[PDB]
Amino acid sequence: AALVVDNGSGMCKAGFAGDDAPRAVFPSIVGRPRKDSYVGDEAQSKRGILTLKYPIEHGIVTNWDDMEKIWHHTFYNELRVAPEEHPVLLTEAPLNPKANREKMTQIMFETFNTPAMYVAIQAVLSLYASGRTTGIVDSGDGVHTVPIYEGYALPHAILRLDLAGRDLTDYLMKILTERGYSFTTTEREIVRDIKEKLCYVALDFEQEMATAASSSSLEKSYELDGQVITIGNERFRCPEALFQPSFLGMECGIHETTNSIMKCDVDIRKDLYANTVLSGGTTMYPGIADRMQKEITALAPSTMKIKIIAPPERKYSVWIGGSILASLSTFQQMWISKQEYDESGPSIVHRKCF
Amino acid sequence: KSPNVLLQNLCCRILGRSEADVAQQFQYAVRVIGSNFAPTVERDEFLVAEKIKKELIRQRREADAALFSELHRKLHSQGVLKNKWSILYLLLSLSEDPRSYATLFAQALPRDAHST
Amino acid sequence: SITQLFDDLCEALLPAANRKRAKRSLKKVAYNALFTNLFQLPARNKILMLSFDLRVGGLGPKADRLEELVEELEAVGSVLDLLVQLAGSGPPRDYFLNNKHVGRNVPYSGYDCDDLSVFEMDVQSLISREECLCHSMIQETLQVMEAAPGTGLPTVGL
Amino acid sequence: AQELCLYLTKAASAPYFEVLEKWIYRGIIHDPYSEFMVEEHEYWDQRYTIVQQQIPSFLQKMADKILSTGKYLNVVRECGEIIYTLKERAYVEQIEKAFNYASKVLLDFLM
Amino acid sequence: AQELCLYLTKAASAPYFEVLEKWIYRGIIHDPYSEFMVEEHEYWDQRYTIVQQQIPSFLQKMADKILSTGKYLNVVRECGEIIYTLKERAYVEQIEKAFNYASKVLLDFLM
Amino acid sequence: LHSQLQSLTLRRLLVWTYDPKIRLKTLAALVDHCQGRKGGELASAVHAYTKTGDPYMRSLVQHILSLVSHPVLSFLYRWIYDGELEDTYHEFFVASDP
Amino acid sequence: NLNAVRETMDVLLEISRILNTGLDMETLSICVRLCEQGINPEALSSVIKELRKATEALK
Amino acid sequence: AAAAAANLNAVRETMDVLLEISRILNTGLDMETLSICVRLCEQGINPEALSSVIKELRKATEALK
Repeated sequence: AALVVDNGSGMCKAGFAGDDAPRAVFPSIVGRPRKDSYVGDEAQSKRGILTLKYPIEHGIVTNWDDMEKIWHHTFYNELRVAPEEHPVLLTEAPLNPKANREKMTQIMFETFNTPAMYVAIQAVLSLYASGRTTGIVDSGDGVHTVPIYEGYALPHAILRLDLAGRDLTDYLMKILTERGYSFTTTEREIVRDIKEKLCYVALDFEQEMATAASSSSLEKSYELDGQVITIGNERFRCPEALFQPSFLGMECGIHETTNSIMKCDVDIRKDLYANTVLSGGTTMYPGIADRMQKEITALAPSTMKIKIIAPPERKYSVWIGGSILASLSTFQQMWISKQEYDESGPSIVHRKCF
Repeated sequence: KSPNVLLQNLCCRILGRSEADVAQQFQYAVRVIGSNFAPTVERDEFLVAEKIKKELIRQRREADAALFSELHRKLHSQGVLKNKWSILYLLLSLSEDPRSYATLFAQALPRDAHST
Repeated sequence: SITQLFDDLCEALLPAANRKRAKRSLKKVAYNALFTNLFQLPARNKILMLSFDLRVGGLGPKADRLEELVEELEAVGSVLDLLVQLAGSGPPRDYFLNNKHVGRNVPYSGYDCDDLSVFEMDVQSLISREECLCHSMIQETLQVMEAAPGTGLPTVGL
Repeated sequence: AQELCLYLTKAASAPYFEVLEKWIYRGIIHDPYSEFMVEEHEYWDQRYTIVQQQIPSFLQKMADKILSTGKYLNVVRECGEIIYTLKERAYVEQIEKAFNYASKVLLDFLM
Repeated sequence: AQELCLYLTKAASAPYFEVLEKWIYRGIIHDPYSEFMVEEHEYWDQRYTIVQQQIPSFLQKMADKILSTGKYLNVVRECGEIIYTLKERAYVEQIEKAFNYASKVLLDFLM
Repeated sequence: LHSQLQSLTLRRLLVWTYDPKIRLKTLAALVDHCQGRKGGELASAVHAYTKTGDPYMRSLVQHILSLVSHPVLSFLYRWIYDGELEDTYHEFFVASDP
Repeated sequence: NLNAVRETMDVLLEISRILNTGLDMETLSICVRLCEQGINPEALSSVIKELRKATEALK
Repeated sequence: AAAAAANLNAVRETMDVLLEISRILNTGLDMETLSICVRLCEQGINPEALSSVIKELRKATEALK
């Protein structure tokens, strides 16, 4: 079996190629005492006696020593396999520095002795999962609008937005506190749950605010120790920040950023408009697809055909796309083999994983 | 090519358009051509010839009636044409006079006498 | 649920009876073949080019029906563009037909002999079907009745 | 044998339903042989009278609206499509749509 | 003789596994002859009771989840595919996937 | 079978006519279980032959039921949408009183 | 709306029946809803002809 | 080779003679349209039917102009 490992800024997803879903998902954290190293859920569970590190906080690996520990954890603890016995497909963020790609390659072959490996861009895998090779795609925990044509991401048109799930969770804690409650402590986990369960994207912000101000029709209850609290306009005000970052003191929203299309050759822009795919946990808010449709339509030419694709399984579309790719007959010749690595070294990744 | 794709080139030659534009006419052309594909009269180039001469004589153009007789032989001289009756039967029908009764004169045989 | 709509498709085409690992391997053939085309003209016109080939070999009214539905399906275009691709992949009365003897105001026609000639072929195909059956029923069982002892029998193959 | 006996009655009824569309949409009764359900004579209840035998027994429900439909068309004339289907009453409804007009031209003619 | 005795039990079990898919995915128990493993009666522990003899001895592991699966479907109804394989438990797993839903519709119905 | 008599023997017939020894076993025992039943009571006594389990019989009788129960579902779709029951012979379970 | 999208789906079966496509009623609603997503139909013509091909190797 | 170039010559001849019969008869056809009507007539098609079509499409191109 080939392994598929999706390296996420907040959560890593791991499993076997061919499967419909990852076998394991865990926090991208490594902790050491304030057993010497803790990784994943355990690090989170015992965070009280540990100092936590986030080696891929914004999608890009910043500490390779701890990233190596996350991968060790992935193989031996989560999947219970020996990496030297299975090819490994890894995912990377859009605009990942070339040097990082070589580092990942060297670590897999030299540290884990993988028989074969490959690295693919997250957004590209999600597009594959939707059955397309062309389109524009990703909102996760700590961080993109990625135009893709014929399977190739267009780096010049890729845009990064340092606004994602983490920021939305903290913003919800802030407005719930302003409501009269008090969510300030690492309470952050509780609010993250409230966010994932009761939030939604309003089709029209002002109208929704007016409805919530004059009635209780949009209110939902949430039970903590038994205390039941009420969440009102906070339900949609929280994700509204994706469309209006100023609510967070940030100077463009996701609809406006999806600018990426305008940076592409005019001849493929219509293909992108007609194939705008959503992926990532932060795109799971109910109502987000219709809101994007409305907002993009307002920005694009009146004669443009706009279509937003929001797969029900988009939270794991990156991993699923990797499972699909690694299972393709034509992809087998694409793996970087240990032989090829020994022949050309780490830099082969640029040619093999273009 | 096939006659179905070839009928659509015709609708693009007469009417100046693309096949994505003109599709109501091409819907009417499949109605007529189809179900009327088989030839209904016995085929002979002799009778159709003696009617293109009789027509160019009727317009006082007796010089072109003897030129056609020299152009109709060349068609047989080269020999790349299998059905010479059809293409003449059609060229005669689309003929306009640069400037009555036809049950008296010679008409083609009906093919109903035979068990088709 | 695009990741699931390919999983339900792979179930229907699976013939009922390991049925737990074949679905895992057939989902590969679905993906191994979906990305070959992706790596590498109006819609209604493609129907007419198939409407023509209908009328040529007879069966006029059926062809006048195929165009009757695509005219009401207008008041989705990419769906009929998929059916025309699989046109040849499928598997291989009414007394108020011609019947010049019934009607309200039937027009004068004279003998046809081209409806009675395609009304004896409607019968000749019947006697030629119930004769191939008796050729495909006495053969399927005489090929087993007369052979080496224990060839067609499945219990002897154990 | 129910598709057959529907093919006969569908064809053995076109002549009858062609004298009916003349007795409802107009007042004239052709009926060369004595077969129609309404016969005429020569003060007004003896002009047209139903014959009881020659009733189709599937129009027996409306044996009085037919006779009443043409009768109104004649007291004005001298002053100055139907198909048979089984289990479907498209012709029973088609007769009521004309009798409901046959009166509205005569009743208005007297007011 | 192990391919044979698998061909019989694969065919001598289609009737039994067709009354089961009615007792789990719904609450109805047909069982015209007294053969099914669950029989009904006429305050709630005497309504449906397991019969011990008529147990397939390869579902004996889950003789209590079957009886508990349909029982929950009836206290809500009155208020308002399986194939046999050897050494493969695709049907033992298929029953747990319905009993795990049979409770989530009743337990939620009372909360 | 008659065209080959002009070769087949006794021991060759047994395999030829081993299957129509069953269909002529259900039908010849389906017309005795329903002797005096007329109307719907007959469509209810050719349905008591489906609780058999035998995949060869339950797929034969469950076809004769699909023909016998066509007239019954002809009154029903008449006595529901139009309310005009008509059966000179008393078959439908809805009996009218003049 | 579900009454409209039923009729539009019911008419579309016939034009797939006289065109002699092997698509039955279930595989049609799968493919119609999948085409309704936005996938290119030129590729779906290949997966169905291959799924039906590998299915025949079993029998 | 050669027999594939001798056929392209014997076709440009016939397509040039049929264009002469076409002008002395004053059919409105031209060299491009006439090559379509010849191909059709090779497969076997009623010239009483095909000419009704051309007499119609030319009769409708005026209502649009």
